[PDB]
Amino acid sequence: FLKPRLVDIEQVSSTHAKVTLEPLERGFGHTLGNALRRILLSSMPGCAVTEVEIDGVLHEYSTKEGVQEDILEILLNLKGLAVRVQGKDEVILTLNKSGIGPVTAADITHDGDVEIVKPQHVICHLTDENASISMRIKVQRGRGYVPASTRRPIGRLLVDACYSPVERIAYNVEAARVEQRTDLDKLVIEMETNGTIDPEEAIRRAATILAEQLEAFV
Amino acid sequence: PGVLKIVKVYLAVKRRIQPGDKMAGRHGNKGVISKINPIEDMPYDENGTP
Repeated sequence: FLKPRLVDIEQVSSTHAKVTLEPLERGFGHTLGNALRRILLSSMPGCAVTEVEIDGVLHEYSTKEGVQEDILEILLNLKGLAVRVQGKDEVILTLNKSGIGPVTAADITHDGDVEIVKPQHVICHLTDENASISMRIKVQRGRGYVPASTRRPIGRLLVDACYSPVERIAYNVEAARVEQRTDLDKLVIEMETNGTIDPEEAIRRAATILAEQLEAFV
Repeated sequence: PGVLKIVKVYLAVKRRIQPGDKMAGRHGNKGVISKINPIEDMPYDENGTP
């Protein structure tokens, strides 16, 4: 028998990459591929915002003088923030911009662990020289899709959590060029991440989840 | 005549998609949503987009 090993992990772009498992035997290629696609797509640790606390606004369906968007638009934009933390789960950020100009993820005061991978993400647009916006974004780890309905002060606004560092996984079993033994194939897996997870770590973690779940009937 | 003051309070909910909500098209094809299938179980084309 032959046991696959990671050989080449290329990164065409910062979001999507291509992992390769070279020495896969006949049959096990597709079997490994489908399982490693489902596990990768469904269960993978990731960080996303959970609670946002603006300075002046009270509820979600309320405008704010100085911001070109409703608070609902700001919350929706905040939901799609690619934040990678290194340490504790609950970490609270702070944004403070005053002046006409599109606020971005760079304006968020970075701490020693949190590092925003996309500094150009636009949150809101200030349209006056005498306007100011301040928020307290709480970012916590998670797994899967946790709505805001299942999960107290009037100021606090709840935003649905979408912890998923993987967006699009597509594999393709190609016939390997291993000359000594024929019928061998390689498994090329392409993963479109959001910029928080590393392809090698994600692949390894999915494989280990499969391994732990395999210990039941063994 | 006879009332002193009235108070009106407005409540706002955010309904989402639930199994049973009718969702039809423009041409005339109608039908309720049956099951919210997870993304991984939905059919995916060659490029991977489900």
